Amino acid sequence: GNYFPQYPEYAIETARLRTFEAWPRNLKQKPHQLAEAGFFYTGVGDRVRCFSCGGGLMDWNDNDEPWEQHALWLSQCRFVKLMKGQLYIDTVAAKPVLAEEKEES
Amino acid sequence: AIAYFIPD
Ligand SMILES: [Zn+2]
Repeated sequence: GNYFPQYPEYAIETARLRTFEAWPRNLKQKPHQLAEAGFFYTGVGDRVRCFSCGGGLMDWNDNDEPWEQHALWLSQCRFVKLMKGQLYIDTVAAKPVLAEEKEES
Repeated sequence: AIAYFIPD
């Protein structure tokens, strides 16, 4: 072995969805999408963490896609690799808008 | 979105 989810308690997406109970209705990204992308709500602002890699994302923009942001900033994630595949992770990083996003900070 | 935490 060697790999193990950073947050085993949130490996079940059904449990991840539950954390979005207090998710701001305000945000364009909906609980279903975020939970399916492997994220669970931190309960603070719009901060979410991935159960698998433990990476945290915040300050979501209107046109952000949970899977893309996941693959873009946390490309080594085992969950992203498992669900979306390596080709997708590579392609995401080549999209102009995302490439610039990653170069910015 | 911005990654406030990236795995070490
Ligand atoms: Zn992840």
